[PDB]
Amino acid sequence: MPIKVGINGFGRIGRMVFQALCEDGLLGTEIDVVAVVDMNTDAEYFAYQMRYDTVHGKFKYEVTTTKSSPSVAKDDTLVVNGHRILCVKAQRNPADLPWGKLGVEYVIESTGLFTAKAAAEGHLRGGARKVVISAPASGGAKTLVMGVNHHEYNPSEHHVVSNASCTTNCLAPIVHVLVKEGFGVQTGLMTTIHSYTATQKTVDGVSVKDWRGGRAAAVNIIPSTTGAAKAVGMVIPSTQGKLTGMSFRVPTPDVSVVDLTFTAARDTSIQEIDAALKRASKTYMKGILGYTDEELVSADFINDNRSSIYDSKATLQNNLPKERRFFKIVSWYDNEWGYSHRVVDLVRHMASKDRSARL
Amino acid sequence: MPIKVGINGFGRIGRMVFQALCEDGLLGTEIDVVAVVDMNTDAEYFAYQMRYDTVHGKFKYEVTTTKSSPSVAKDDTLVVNGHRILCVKAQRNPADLPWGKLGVEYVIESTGLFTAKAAAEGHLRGGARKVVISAPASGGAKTLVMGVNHHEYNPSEHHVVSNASCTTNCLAPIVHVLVKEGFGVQTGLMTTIHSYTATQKTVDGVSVKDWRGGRAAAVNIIPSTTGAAKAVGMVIPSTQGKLTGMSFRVPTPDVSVVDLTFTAARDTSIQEIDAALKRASKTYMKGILGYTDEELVSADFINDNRSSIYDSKATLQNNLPKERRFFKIVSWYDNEWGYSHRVVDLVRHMASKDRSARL
Amino acid sequence: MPIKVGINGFGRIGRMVFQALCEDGLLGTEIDVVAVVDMNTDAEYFAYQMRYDTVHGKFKYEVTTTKSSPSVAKDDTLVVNGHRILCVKAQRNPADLPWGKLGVEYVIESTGLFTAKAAAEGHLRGGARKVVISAPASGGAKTLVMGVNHHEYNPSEHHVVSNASCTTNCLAPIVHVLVKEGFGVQTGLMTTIHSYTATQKTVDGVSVKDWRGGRAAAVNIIPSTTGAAKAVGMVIPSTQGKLTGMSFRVPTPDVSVVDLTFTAARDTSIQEIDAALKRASKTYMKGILGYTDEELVSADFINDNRSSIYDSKATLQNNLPKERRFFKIVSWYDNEWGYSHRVVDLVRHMASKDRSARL
Amino acid sequence: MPIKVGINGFGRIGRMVFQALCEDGLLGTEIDVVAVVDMNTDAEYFAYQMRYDTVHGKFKYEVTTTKSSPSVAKDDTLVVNGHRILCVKAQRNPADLPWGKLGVEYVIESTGLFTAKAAAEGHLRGGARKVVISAPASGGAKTLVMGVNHHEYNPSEHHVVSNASCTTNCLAPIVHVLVKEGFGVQTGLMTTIHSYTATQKTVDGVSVKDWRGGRAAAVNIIPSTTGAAKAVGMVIPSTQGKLTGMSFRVPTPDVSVVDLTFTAARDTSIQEIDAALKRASKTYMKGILGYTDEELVSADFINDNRSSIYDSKATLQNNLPKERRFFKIVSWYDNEWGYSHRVVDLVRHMASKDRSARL
Ligand SMILES: C=CC(C)(C)c1cc2cc3c(cc2oc1=O)O[C@H](C(C)(C)O)C3
Repeated sequence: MPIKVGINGFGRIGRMVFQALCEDGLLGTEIDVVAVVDMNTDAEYFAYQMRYDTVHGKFKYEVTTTKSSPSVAKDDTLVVNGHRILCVKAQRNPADLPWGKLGVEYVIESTGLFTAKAAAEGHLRGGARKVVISAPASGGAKTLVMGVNHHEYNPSEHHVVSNASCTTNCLAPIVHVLVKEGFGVQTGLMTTIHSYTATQKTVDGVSVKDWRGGRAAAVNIIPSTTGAAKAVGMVIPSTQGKLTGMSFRVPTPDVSVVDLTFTAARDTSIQEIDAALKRASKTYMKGILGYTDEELVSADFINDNRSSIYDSKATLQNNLPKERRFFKIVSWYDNEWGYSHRVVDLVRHMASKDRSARL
Repeated sequence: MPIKVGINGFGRIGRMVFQALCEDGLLGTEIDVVAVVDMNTDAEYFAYQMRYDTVHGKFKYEVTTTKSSPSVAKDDTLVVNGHRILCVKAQRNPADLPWGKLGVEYVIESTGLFTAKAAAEGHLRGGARKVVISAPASGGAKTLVMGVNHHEYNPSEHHVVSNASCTTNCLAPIVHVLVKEGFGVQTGLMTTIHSYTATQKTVDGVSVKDWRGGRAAAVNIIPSTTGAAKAVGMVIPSTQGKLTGMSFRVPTPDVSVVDLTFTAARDTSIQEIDAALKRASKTYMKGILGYTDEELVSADFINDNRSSIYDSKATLQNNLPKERRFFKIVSWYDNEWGYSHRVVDLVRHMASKDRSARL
Repeated sequence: MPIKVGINGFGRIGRMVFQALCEDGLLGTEIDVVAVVDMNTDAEYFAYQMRYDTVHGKFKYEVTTTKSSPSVAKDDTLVVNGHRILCVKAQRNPADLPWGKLGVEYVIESTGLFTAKAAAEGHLRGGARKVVISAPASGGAKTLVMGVNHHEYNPSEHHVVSNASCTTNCLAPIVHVLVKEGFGVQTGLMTTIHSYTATQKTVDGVSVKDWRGGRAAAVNIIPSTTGAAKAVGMVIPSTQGKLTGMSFRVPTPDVSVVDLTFTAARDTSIQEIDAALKRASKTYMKGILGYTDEELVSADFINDNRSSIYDSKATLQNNLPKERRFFKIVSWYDNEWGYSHRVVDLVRHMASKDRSARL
Repeated sequence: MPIKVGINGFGRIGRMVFQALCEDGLLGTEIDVVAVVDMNTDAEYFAYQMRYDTVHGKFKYEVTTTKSSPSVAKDDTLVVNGHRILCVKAQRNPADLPWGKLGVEYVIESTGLFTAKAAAEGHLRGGARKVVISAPASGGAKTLVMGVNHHEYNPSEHHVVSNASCTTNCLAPIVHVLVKEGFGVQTGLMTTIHSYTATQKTVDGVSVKDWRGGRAAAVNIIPSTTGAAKAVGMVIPSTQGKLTGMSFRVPTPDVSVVDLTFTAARDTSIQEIDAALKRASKTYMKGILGYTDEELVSADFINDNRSSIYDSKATLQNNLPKERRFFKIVSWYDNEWGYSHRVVDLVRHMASKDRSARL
């Protein structure tokens, strides 16, 4: 019985994390998804939601439904590639979930409701050993970004952790290479051109806390403040205070792009920065940061499981002739997919390090 | 002048019924809107929502927000073109609204939660006299359709009424003319190509009772069943049981089209049908059934306030040469705008009638 | 002996034919694609275009480029899993094409500029033996639809043929089943809700031969006349003069749907038609007509290779209870994709019939 | 004293220039648009194009057509507010156009074919005295931006001029205030989030000069290099070589946004830049630069006739706290509409100076 995982919340977020783990060949062999929790109990509806994705395509594993015991009123178990996964109804308090009863040690917290560390602590109270929140968190709760600071994970200090946000997983790797290769970042402003999300609205509606955010998403360019760039200060502490940014939400189904403008801490050139991103992508950042030097458009990154894919041609063509300090770096991300794979990545690293803490 | 109306539901259909009421020029004069009820009190947000509409342009009446009470909090009063409108909060049960206090007889029920007649009766119990449900109603409730059967309204029998759906308001006028002109309708199947609405999702979401309906709205053609053709059978009783249809939700912001195929009861031609539609549009259906003989696309009907706009070119060019019974009729509708007007249109109707049943 | 194919026009439909072939593992076994002819000569552009597709995803095979001879400046040769394909420069006169010089016997003509039989006959003067026109043709070219009338191909008479259109290929199989099984078709009118195409415009532009068709495509529902349903009259002679239709162009990037309404020649029921279509898809229309009984939306048909995919839940839910004559049949098609696989299928049919016709 | 205008090209940009002129109430009054020149001469089609606009709504003037003479089969004259506009046939050479004959003094060159100053100088041989190119020009044509350097117009030396691009007209007013008010620009990088335009494709098409630019426009984010920021150097020579930028083409049909990142020449703050922007907009930039402090989205700028509308909240909320040198400025533009009114503003300014010159 390998790593024992539970997913709390089985909306699009939980769903895409599950399929990211099936995609990396982890189901039933490296990770056991014991259960999934949601307010919906219709397993046939979940199976359907898992089989067809308007942007990602067709799930490649068969998904059937069954009954945990012949008593049960209706199917409550999803069967994915042979593996039985139980559906459990959602609780107001995570401390009520039957984590312990189930044998689950790691909880992927994807509901979006238990983003504060002490709210998220409830899962450990219910029997779980570790919680990975699949969004930014508050109340402290180590924020960890794979390929950037994930070695700061300390098995019994960090029980409840944040995998950050999809925008921060795109930008952090770029900033990380800029700092690690010696260019440094004195000041930087980030603009993310963002595909719509599920908190947006088909037609102008009501969004009291974000007035622009409530307007019709598929026919507008909608500005929004965002915390992703300031959040990079948690994972790359030298940048606190030096970086902030904004989003413009645009009418594409998925795939987003970061437009980073920044002043380097030493004289350099867009060419040396471009060679360092490529070198990093092939070595220490492999699987987290890639680059393209082709003429790609957003559709071409769909299903890319890298966190950040540097656009070499867009970057080399639109920077200032012989500039030594003031540069623009363009990098893409499949806002839904790379992040999901990183959630799984973070869960495995933690497990690996946890098991190591017992050796 | 008088006529006291209160809109329950200040969401998108309520503000559009409200703006439909202002554009023409009835706020305060022949109609005085006194209060609006909604789950939010922010009056400042409400004014922002009224002022900017992605599809319909900018409201052309100035709107402000003053206080009404020292001691409660911010504002709660809309001031549109010199008229004060008060925002009250919503309550689980409709018989808590101060309709008598405020002195509102006619209530435009638009929240979507009180479609069952009995719930609509609640406003009666709150001091209001008559009620117009701005959606297809149930529990029994006279379904009136301006231009078709509205003049069936009985001030003594009908207190709670439903103005049907925007789709039924586009279909029933065409069908009315086919029946009234003696073309007859033996059998018919309608297809409505409908812009996406607010019950839809930007990305693949959760939609339990309509699996297709839960899929990503602005990148898909989404088929749906609809009761709008069956509803024509309640309003034009000779078609009862002979009509049905479906919907295809497509990625456009507003404006929909009815694609009606039908078998006439006797021998005709599309040219006689076409003449008869044009002739009624200029007469007995004038203001309700309009037509176009131009090369229009759905953006050309934005803000058209007819209920149904017959496309003569599309109908004449796409029918079988020499056919006598089997016909296709195409008609457009700004699903938002036209209907909004029809609600205010109905409201006046009854005011003109039910006065003269009290007087 | 691999049949030697040449593709005139290496625009979208030519590419998609090529992709369809590689996928079926035919390239270099049953078919040798010797050359693609187009106005552009840039093999590296062709390779870019083949690699990335915004709707169909990344091409899963490796594409590289080479030089036919060292002389040649830029690459003029596409290489796919070792299969070498010469990029030849288009000619205003197809008779100057070097088909004979290349040993090409079958030309797939997909530029849309040689759809007249007499113009496409220029390929034969160039050295080809047979031409398949990948659109509706004129001047008396035999029109063949796979699974419907393709056995009417006659090797000694039919040298330039038409594979009809994508819509004709979705519609025709439905009508064939109806007519073949004895339900029959007395009258019928089709509506296609179609994804926009390359002929359309991004913003309101110029289109003097289709006024509506020049308006902005991704924000409008755009009506258009269409010869698809009438063309069914050429492939299924008994339907001549009984069927016509129209199109509505909607803002989805790919995947379309036929909304057929018809009067059957005998008394039936929707249940009986539904059962026939499913049986036929499983047997004599296998590979041509598929069905679904799932809750699918347009994106779920992307890359479906069938010509027509009958929607059983949409058909069964939106028809008249107990009706015996007047019906609605819903069927999908990936307008691009199913049709390109049929082009390939027609070519193989033709090559087998030609081989049998000589010895 | 009305000036005599001719419009070369009556495609969308020429049409929007003529609509802007009309909207400013100039038609017949200050300006005699004598004729429009295009490959189409069907006056009925131009009437239809002008009457309906998917993005800008219905023309506010009535458009009818007539014939220059009785024989004129197809009408060839457009009539707005009883002003007659002759539709003349486009020529391969501007020098062969009949401007002297017609008495045209100013030609608005909008085809995009004659952006080379010496190609646009053909109009002069045709009988015109001045040419305004409604695009960036090459070959030494003087580039004039209203509100920034338009008083550099020199009647005796500038005969063929450029009104720059819609992007340059949005940026230059912003850089112009920074420089004029003493903040200065040491270096700047601009990103424009632009609406798709008529050069893009509905589906992946052919675009040998811009590989990315040939990809499906309404479902992609499409990077593109751009000359707009560097061109700011021709209008404010002090920024020569200090500015450059890029575009991301997104699937909105109109309205774009400039996201400028720059480093100021001396310490300042985002509050002082904001106050200067706002103050210039009420004074010397009035009508050219506007601002909003409301929660606006792109559709709220449709039909805004400014060149640049500074977004105060999006600017003030998304900069680095206490920053003295490194800032972001956000400004919107209706890319069609603002620029079209600037084309007319530039002709009326040239006419006043040429008028004053002769004295
Ligand atoms: C657009 C105008 C009005 C009358 C407001 C309107 C409302 C409306 C609401 C729903 C719908 C179709 C509709 O069509 C319309 O025309 O399908 C939905 C479900 C509930 C999925 O069946 C809910």
